[PDB]
Amino acid sequence: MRLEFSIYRYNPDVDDAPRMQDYTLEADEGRDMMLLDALIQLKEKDPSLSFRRSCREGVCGSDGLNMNGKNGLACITPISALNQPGKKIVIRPLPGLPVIRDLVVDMGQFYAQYEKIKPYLLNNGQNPPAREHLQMPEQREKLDGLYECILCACCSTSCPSFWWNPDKFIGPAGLLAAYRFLIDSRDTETDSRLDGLSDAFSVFRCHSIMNCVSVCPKGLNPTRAIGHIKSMLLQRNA
Amino acid sequence: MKLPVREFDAVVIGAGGAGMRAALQISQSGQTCALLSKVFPTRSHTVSAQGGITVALGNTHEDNWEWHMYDTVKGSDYIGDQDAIEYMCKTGPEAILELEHMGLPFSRLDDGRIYQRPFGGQSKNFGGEQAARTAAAADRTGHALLHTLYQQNLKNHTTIFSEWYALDLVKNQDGAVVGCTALCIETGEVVYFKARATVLATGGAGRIYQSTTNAHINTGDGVGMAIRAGVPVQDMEMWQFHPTGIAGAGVLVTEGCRGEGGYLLNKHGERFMERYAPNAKDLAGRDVVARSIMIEIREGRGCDGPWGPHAKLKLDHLGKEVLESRLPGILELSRTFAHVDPVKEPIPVIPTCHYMMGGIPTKVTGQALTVNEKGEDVVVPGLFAVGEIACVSVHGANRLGGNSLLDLVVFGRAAGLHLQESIAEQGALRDASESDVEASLDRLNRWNNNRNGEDPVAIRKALQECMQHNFSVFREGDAMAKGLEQLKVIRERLKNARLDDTSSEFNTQRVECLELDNLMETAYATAVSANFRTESRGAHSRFDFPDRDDENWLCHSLYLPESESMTRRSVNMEPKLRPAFPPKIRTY
Amino acid sequence: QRPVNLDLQTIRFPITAIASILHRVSGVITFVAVGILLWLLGTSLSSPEGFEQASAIMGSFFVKFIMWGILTALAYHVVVGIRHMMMDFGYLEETFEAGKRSAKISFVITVVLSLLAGVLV
Amino acid sequence: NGVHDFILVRATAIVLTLYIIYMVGFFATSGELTYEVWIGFFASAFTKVFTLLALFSILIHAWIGMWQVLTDYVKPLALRLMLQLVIVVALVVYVIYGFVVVWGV
Ligand SMILES: *Cc1cc2c(cc1C)nc1c(=O)[nH]c(=O)nc-1n2C[C@H](O)[C@H](O)[C@H](O)COP(=O)(O)OP(=O)(O)OC[C@H]1O[C@@H](n2cnc3c(N)ncnc32)[C@H](O)[C@@H]1O
Ligand code: HEM
Ligand SMILES: O=C([O-])[C@H](O)C=C([O-])O
Ligand code: SF4
Ligand code: F3S
Ligand code: FES
Ligand code: NA
Repeated sequence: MRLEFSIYRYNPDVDDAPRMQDYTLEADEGRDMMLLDALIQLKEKDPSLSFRRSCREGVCGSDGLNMNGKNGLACITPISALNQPGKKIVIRPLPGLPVIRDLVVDMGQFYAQYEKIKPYLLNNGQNPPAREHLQMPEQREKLDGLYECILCACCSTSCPSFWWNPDKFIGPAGLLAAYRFLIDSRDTETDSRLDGLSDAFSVFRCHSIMNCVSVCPKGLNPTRAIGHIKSMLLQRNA
Repeated sequence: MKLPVREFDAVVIGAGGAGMRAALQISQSGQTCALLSKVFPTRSHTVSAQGGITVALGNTHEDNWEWHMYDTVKGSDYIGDQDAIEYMCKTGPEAILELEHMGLPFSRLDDGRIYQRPFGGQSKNFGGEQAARTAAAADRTGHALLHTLYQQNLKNHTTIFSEWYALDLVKNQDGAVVGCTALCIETGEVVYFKARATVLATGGAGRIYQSTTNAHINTGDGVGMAIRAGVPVQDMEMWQFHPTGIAGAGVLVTEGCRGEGGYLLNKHGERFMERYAPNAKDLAGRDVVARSIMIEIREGRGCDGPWGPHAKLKLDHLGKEVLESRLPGILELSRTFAHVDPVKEPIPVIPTCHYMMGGIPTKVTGQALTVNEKGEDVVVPGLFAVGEIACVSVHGANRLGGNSLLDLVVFGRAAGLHLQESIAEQGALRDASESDVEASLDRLNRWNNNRNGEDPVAIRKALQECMQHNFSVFREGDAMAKGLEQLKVIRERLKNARLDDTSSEFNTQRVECLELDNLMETAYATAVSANFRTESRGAHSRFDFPDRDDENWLCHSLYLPESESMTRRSVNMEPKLRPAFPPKIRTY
Repeated sequence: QRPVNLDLQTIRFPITAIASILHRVSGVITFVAVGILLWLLGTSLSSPEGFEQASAIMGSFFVKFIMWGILTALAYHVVVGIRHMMMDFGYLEETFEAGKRSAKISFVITVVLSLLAGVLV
Repeated sequence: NGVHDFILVRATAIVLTLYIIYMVGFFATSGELTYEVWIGFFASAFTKVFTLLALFSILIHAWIGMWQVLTDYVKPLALRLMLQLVIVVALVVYVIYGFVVVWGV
């Protein structure tokens, strides 16, 4: 059984601007594969096809793509969920980011905003614990839903506010992370962190569009996290 | 010099668990340090680790680091170096608590301390009752660990050269390693990273097999590079097949499944692990569980279905609540790749190639070793290794669950803790000449020039097929001597293999071809070694020599890359703080 | 210098996203509407005869349509803004389900008011 | 700062909601729209105050709102400043014209 694809191609040494390209793949009728499987096969037929991938099990965040108009990971999107009678499967780079080559985007700003919220524990060393910091299951639960993020960039690159100000608005990804250290009971700089997010762009460009939630391959919920951050900001500056 | 030179005190090749820890530590000890990685650091295989870190924290029950030292030595089937294993187990607790202070989001006991789960090969009192010493964050521990180390490398402003692919080591006219050449993936630029210390930290090589739990990027790049630089590799025949990979998919489900109370059933619904290992049962040493499952299959007691031949791993009896909290990760993996909900039905599993016990022989300090013509160890100046690419050796012929991550942190840290002394000890190294740097690019120049040669796609598939059939869980003289012949043939094809993407901007073909050379060197040394060891020990299982032979084989095997011949190395049996554990019979 | 994929036509927009781009649009419209409304109000209060003329201006079908749209934009901005504020005070859940469900209930309440605005014209 | 904006927008919106409820009220319960019932409703102190209160609300609410829109879409500094000038002047005009219309009836 045949599958057809329309895939984004661009090579700055060869192409004038980016272009779509048709691809066919003789696929095994009985079994169902994953988009990443297809991609990998297409590369044996066309070696010049560039795209990132590693864990192939949805954990690493390497292969975020816009598939049939929506962001996701190639390694865990089944061909069956994209394929429709008489349409090509359309595959294009995550939106908003510089295209380096074919399906590979420059994740620079994505990381830059991540670095901006200071994503590491900050503990002022007072009252040091004997061994590990003691954290009750009650407190530890508050990281559940936040620490699991794989930095794949699906959410941020599907957020309009991020498109328009990719260097002032932190982005769903970033703010999820920010909250992950705002409520870690072991972090002692909550106040200091919040004073860094009080301006007009870092958090407040978020308009509750909720694209972030729908695209997250790890089913996280940046919208909610952002909401908690606003609460903290009101609690503190109002 | 007609190639850009970037000089550092240390160039760490690899930003996985061990690479990031060592970088972090080298940096904080005042030296400058470049950290190279072919993927963005948090996409390293380490992210995929699930079970946890094994370490005598003594949180779930009073524990003792010697108990852990015991389990490891026995687990290694008595070819783990006991001085190193002692350093590891003894240092462990403190070295892990360090990570918690870095913010690693461990799970928690009711009283607030770090959660530890039972895991394969864990006993109190030197072989007594079942222990629970694997520290975890659900079954995403590797994810938790890697990201924390990344964050810490951010906080600490480490120089990270993300998405540079290391081509080959550079040797000076004295034969000392003085850095490496590396290809920038984004732009295509090629650079010489000049260092007084080159730390290989490139992880494993499961991709030499047809089915592996490993990421696509685990192509034993370090092994290739070491061999090509004339540096020996050790115990390469020791490949750990994890008992429970998802059948037909190869994606791993954690041993934490059996640690939390799951067990293995065969087609007859019998829990066959009680027969094969009466004491530890489903938490026996991995090599043993792996063979058990294969015997069941190989005498028609396995199951079948869409997934193919397999054993059933039953978890449903642990309940939704426990499963969703302690093992959510495998819940998703099982539903995705097996279309099986573990809350309702058992997971179809089969042993899958998982971890490379072999690697570059090193001291506890991280310094890489070679032997002189008289068989004696000498340090390779300017070259170090940590992590899976290393063979310290703390795992000998079978690694314990949760011991790998411990290894990464302990020995990564140790490499940095001891780098300054290692550099003074080796003395100033003579400069690489311009033809010294040239030589490193030989391999890459080949591919760039070869348009009309053989299809590398075909070569790779042939290679993995050969290792799968001839060097899997069970081995025999005939299989392995034939396998090896096919490899020589495959390796000839490769010297004539063609690069079909000529381009320079983010050209992933060039990378995967360069990766293929490494798959080859690794697969090859594994084959030569498995032929060489005429006994059965730990993971290595030969029908034609079914016995462990402590008279002739209580030692390490060493592949000499220039003569392509084999030799041995002593196993260390002199710990410092307790007496050795003598080799006795190993059953679970 | 480098190209980016931002071809809006090639991207799925969920209902929550549409709801919101409409809310922004409806606000910008309402901003222009106030000036138009004010001028009308000023006419209808300046004299008995200005009012008569304002009554006449409202008689035109073309004006009645513009007026209804203006009032439909305001209705929409108001309703969806309350929805937004209800999430801001925790009355509405921030799950993607509850987002879609409230967005739809907004559209219905808006159509209802849009008709009542039609009648009132 | 941004916290301030967030609150002002939402506060004004609560005032404006009540005003719309008030105005919708009158309309949907006054049948015959005679010049006389019209001017009497709009001569009442309660109607005068609420409307100026509402105009100030629009001055603030709409200005923040428009500023957000502009700083999303209009990059070049000069052009954006110009548009903000026009917008603010327009908004001030609204309140002043409101003051001319009602304090005149
Ligand atoms: C495969 C696997 C292993 C595993 C596990 C789960 C999976 C799916 N879960 C484990 C667990 O719960 N507990 C445990 O003790 N072990 C577990 N394992 C084993 C363990 O995770 C691994 O052995 C461990 O991750 C080893 O880490 P290491 O730092 O040694 O290797 P790495 O994490 O894969 O990182 C490799 C880095 O090297 C870079 N690289 C490789 N080649 C190059 C070249 N050519 N040039 C430049 N960089 C290179 C990679 O980019 C990567 O950063
Ligand atoms: C009648 C005069 C009004 C004008 C001229 C006006 C104009 C605007 C504008 C231009 C915006 C910017 C939208 C954006 O940031 O995308 C806005 C935002 C907003 N409006 Fe209004 N509006 C008016 C009345 C109201 C009323 C009565 C409400 C009742 C809730 C309201 C609720 C909101 C809310 C909650 C926001 C911000 C939500 C967000 O930032 O996403 N508005 N308004
Ligand atoms: O089973 C695991 O979670 C993991 O596979 C553990 C080790 O040790 O590698
Ligand atoms: S929050 Fe989810 S969608 Fe966003 S970066 Fe993380 S895994 Fe990706
Ligand atoms: S998708 Fe974007 S607008 Fe906010 S709720 Fe979301 S980050
Ligand atoms: S390959 Fe790692 S998540 Fe897709
Ligand atoms: Na190893």
